[PDB]
Amino acid sequence: ELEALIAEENALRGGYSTPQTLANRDRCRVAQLALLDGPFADLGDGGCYGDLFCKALKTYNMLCFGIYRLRDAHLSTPSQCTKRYVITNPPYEFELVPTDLIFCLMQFDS
Amino acid sequence: AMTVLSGHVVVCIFGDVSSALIGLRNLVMPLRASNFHYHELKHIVFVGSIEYLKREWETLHNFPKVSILPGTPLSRADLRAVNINLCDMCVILSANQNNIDDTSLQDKECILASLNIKS
Repeated sequence: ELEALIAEENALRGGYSTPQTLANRDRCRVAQLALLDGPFADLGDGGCYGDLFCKALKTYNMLCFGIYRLRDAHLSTPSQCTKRYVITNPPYEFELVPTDLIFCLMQFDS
Repeated sequence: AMTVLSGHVVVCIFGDVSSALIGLRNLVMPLRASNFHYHELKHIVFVGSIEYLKREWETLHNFPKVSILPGTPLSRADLRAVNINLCDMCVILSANQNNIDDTSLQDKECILASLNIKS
């Protein structure tokens, strides 16, 4: 429908807010969450990815689908590199470190 | 859109400032012949680039009912403004034929305009 409107007018047309359009606002968005101080901080220190996924899905209806992990995290020696790489769909028994980011699809909240 | 046009002629032109002239007067003189009455004359609305149409206006400014809508024939808003559903005839003409090297692709804009209007 938006495609047809853009085809018709070659622009974006504003409009007043109606309950149908406000209900159309509720979607899911891509986000990254840290385990340093969030509600899942007690699980990021050695916990498995499966418990995090189950808790996020049951409580906040949050769909975790990947880990953004520091490159120099498996090394025992400390490092100053802040680069992170992507792990797509880790298994249930995949371990977690506190310096990790979680990809998620978060619901709209009002 | 404010004025109402019914039973008129809409000439869509794919012109350009550097394009070759096509001599639009040869289209207006048969439609402006003295054999017709003044009330029987059909209004002519040219839809296209104004840069091209300024180079042709020196031979069209002596005719009674001619109007210009600066725009693009492929835009549906311009076609809806001139009441394309009420016109007696829509004529699609192309002026950028020499630029295209391939001869079979010289009719892309006219075919696209025809399909856009038909839909």
